[PDB]
Amino acid sequence: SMELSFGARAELPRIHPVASKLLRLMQKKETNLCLSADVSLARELLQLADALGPSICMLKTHVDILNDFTLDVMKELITLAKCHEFLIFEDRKFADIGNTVKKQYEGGIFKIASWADLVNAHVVPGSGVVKGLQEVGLPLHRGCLLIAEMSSTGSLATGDYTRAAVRMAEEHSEFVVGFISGSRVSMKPEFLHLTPGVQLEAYNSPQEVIGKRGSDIIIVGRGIISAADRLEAAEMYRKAAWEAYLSRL
Amino acid sequence: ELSFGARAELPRIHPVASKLLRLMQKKETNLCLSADVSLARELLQLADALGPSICMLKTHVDILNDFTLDVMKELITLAKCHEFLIFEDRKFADIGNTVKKQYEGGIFKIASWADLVNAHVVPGSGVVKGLQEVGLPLHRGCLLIAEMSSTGSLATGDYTRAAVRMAEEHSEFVVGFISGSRVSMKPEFLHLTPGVQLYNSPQEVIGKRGSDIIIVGRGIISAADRLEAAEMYRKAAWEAYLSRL
Repeated sequence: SMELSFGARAELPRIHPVASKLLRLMQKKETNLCLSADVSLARELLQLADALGPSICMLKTHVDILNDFTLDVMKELITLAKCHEFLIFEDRKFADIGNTVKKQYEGGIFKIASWADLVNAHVVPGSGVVKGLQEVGLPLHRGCLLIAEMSSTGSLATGDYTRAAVRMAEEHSEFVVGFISGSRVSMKPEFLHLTPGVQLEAYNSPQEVIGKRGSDIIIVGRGIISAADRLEAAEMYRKAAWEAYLSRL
Repeated sequence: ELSFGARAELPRIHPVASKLLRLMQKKETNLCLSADVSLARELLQLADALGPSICMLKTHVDILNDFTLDVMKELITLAKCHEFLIFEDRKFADIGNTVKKQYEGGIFKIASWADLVNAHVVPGSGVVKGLQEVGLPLHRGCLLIAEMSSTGSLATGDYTRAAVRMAEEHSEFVVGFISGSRVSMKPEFLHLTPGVQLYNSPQEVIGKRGSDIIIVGRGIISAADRLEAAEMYRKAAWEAYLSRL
């Protein structure tokens, strides 16, 4: 008779465990916010995670720009994720053949699969990209997001491409938990939709993204603003996005 | 139809492409080694032993369990001595400040040692635009992924045409394509073809379908005698090339 809450979706029979965990945290903390940690140093990453952890459901990392990466830094981040209750999403945009991405996900110096709840992939190589990641991620109970649409000028992720991304997700629903897209690309409530939003400040508003287009999670930049202003902004943004979610219910 | 040496002297040739084409002619090689190993020692041994047989060494730095930047500085010394380009097969796909930092910074410092990198076109020209801000001052080049070798690849039809257009629009930085066949008729662009072995034979790829450089991994890397294998592939690819002049 109506739209499903995040909590209701977390109980669906075919829900992915990582999706369910995420949905329950969103419901509990009343947050739709995925914070982008686009920083170059471990101190910046950990301090941002500590300060803004309470306001977010997810922290999006790029470990390959972290100048002083170590696995110990990642362990500290995981502790913050557990203490403040958010998932870690490594925005690596895996985009190679299956045999290569398997090693890039499990191996090298980053050991991404050992700490990242979620990673994402481009679907251009075909389903082998998902298959390779799944080989590593499934035994570790990880999830994956597929990039189905993009807001950038000249994006080729439209039409049949977007439909192909959705088909891939369905073919690998033991591992793929959702999409990064500008709007809903599937009616199946087990899939999460993450969508870019306007950055924090002291068509991309939470009201349009979450309220009108029905995305689940808004991806927000940290803003070029003070820490005091950032903390205040994060809470105002969280409330606005949450209210938008409630309005659609 | 045009020789590599002649293409090296074209007016609109990119300096990196010219450098590559001249060493290809000097060494009679159009072979790119896919150095798919997880240990720094294995990477350097392959580069030393097989450097003389190849025009290019293709790396995945993010698969090395024991990466350090000193490893890549030693790789540069081998590249300079044995005369080959270093191609980091990173398949960049982000845009803006992120892709710039992924190319220049973090632990890998890719732009400091890779002559060539590659980029996807799916996000639009933002990937190339970001990379170019870093790479152009450093006299680097880029390859665009126009087709892929994998089952279910979506890099077909209009996608492939978009890649070619993007290359033409960024010819100050883009020197060619990863593709299964010739996709541009402009001789200033190089074509590199993945998954070559023994349709994926050197003679088909280079001899009939018009690609320039074969990328070979397992056929050399897992061979009982790697140097013998490398020369075998080099000779096959080079003869395929001469066959079409």
